[PDB]
Amino acid sequence: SGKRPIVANSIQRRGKAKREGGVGKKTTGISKRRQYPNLQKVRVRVAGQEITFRVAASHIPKVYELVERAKGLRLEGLSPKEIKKELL
Amino acid sequence: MKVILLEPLENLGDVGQVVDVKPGYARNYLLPRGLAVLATESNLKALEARIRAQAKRLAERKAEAERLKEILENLTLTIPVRAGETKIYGSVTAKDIAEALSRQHGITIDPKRLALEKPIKELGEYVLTYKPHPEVPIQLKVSVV
Amino acid sequence: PKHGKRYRALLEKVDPNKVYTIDEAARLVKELATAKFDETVEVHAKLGIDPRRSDQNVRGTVSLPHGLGKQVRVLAIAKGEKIKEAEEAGADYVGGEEIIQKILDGWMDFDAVVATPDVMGAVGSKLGRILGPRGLLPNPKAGTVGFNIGEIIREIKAGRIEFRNDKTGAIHAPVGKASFPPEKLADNIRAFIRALEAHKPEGAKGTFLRSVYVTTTMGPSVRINPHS
RNA sequence: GGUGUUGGCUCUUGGUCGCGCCUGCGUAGGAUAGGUGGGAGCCUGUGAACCCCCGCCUCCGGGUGGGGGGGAGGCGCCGG
RNA sequence: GGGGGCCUGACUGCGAGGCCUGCAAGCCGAGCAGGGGCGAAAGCCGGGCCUAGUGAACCGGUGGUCCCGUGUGGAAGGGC
RNA sequence: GGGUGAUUAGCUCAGCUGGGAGAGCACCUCCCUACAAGGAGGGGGUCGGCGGUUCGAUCCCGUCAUCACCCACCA
Ligand SMILES: [Mg+2]
Ligand SMILES: [Mg+2]
Ligand SMILES: [Mg+2]
Ligand SMILES: [Mg+2]
Ligand SMILES: [Mg+2]
Repeated sequence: SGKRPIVANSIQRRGKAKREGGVGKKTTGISKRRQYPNLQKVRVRVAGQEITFRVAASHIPKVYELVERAKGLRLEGLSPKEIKKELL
Repeated sequence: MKVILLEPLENLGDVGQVVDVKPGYARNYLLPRGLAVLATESNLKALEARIRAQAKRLAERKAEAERLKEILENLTLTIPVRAGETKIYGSVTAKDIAEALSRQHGITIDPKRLALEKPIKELGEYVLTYKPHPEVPIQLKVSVV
Repeated sequence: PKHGKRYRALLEKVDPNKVYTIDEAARLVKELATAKFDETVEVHAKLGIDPRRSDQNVRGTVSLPHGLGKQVRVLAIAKGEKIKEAEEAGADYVGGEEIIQKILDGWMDFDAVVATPDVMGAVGSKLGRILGPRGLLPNPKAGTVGFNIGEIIREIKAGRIEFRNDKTGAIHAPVGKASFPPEKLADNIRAFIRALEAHKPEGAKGTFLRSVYVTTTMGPSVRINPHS
């Protein structure tokens, strides 16, 4: 899946081919192909433990925004999975 | 990436000079290893208010001496103590020097904040070097009889 | 000996790479040069092209308000009623084809062409290769155009200028003369480029601009900033 | 192949475009005269010529320069 | 049909009337104006003695054109 | 079309970043040997034609021509 604050995902939008022209005429060749985001894991600490983020390179620092936001936040309770969920 | 550091790494500058670095250099290094901070508008004027404090703090702790420097030096200090007539019987201690202000001149000054490595055992209108802050050296007039 | 020590001179008092204002700056350019008893303009400027591409040979002529000054002798060559209608000034005491061997062995002191392509079969044989690249060959666009030559040997007193751009852009305004007031050294750079901006080369990927400098026969150098 | 994931340190190499610099070799002709355009003065008494070091190229012939106490003349016209 | 001279009518704007024929085509053509060639003039010249030597339409290049040109003025594209 | 390249004797071919076209095989003969190795002479060339710069071009430059390789634009 895509997931994460990007709220991004894959799209099937068409990929086609056209042998050039413009000063004469341009060809055709179609097909349907998949487009994917640039999602990568993201390590981060948050005081205790680490936690990964399958987020896209568009909104990477949003985590570092999110982290730098979670200053005075009741962050612990022994709940690492629960922390990510609580990350806004 | 505009970020400020707090350990002067002589490759990107001394503490205080924000620097643009490659994001990876900041993503997988600095902040995790407690070397720098993401200087956001929030974390700008945050610590920018800090430097607006200590740099201005040295005023209610600095001039507070000068409002007493050119005032305290315009006075004596007399410690009447029975003693010999060329060397004191006993001694006079900085710890005890302070309360001499309390039993006559009614001022509260700190002991060990006073230059006196050893106690004085002989008399004479002697003059000491009090410290209210390691910046405004004030010389203190004392006397024993 | 070496190179001279006065060359390390006037430039320290010119500020090379700057502005000057060209026109009103020529007035102290007058005290920049201080050459002999003369001065020239020297524009040059190298094109942004190639010596080849067919034969962009390029020829032309210039105007020039006042003129030149001294002499080129002219002398010229023809046969019939040619110099007959052309001997009030630049030309005098020609003769005919019983003299050209004074080019060979008689009188050696010649310059300037005018004339008319009427006997090319003989000079294209005797002086058809061993003279020309000095700046000759009767040619057309060079002071050798039929009966129109009638308005040419007095046009020397106006303009010459051989548009030989060659491999090096070249061109060279040589009419200053120093003591010809400074006016004859102030109001002609524009009327120079106006004739230089003429039958330029056609089809070229680049600029038609370089250096210009405007220097004398032995004046300063180092750029100027060409525009006006 | 390019780019984001992707970060620190360093050695070198090619090119492009300006600048400051090294050259430019048939015979003839002092001589090793790239090109074009002017050009008669140019330099010199804030310094030249006959004399020591060095560098670069080099066609062994020299061409080009930073250097020495010396201190009045040397190249260009033109010829060929 | 074979030679010589002067020429560019292998013009422009039209074009009655007709051969053939399903359509599209194809083919001949007197007559006029602008301007010209030849000939003293009558006159002829809208390619070649003729019948074969060719390609609808769509798309696009090049040159002109009182044209259209998106709120308006240029511009871009289109149109003849 | 766009650009890299050739091409010179009969032949497989050099010329050097410009300066009288040449080494081999083949052809004629003369030699020492009778053959065939091997030498000496001479002939042999439109440097693929056409041009431009150049005092001067096998070489510098631009179209042709016959190829070869690569990328299409053909309604
Ligand atoms: Mg997915
Ligand atoms: Mg197009
Ligand atoms: Mg003349
Ligand atoms: Mg003028
Ligand atoms: Mg890659």
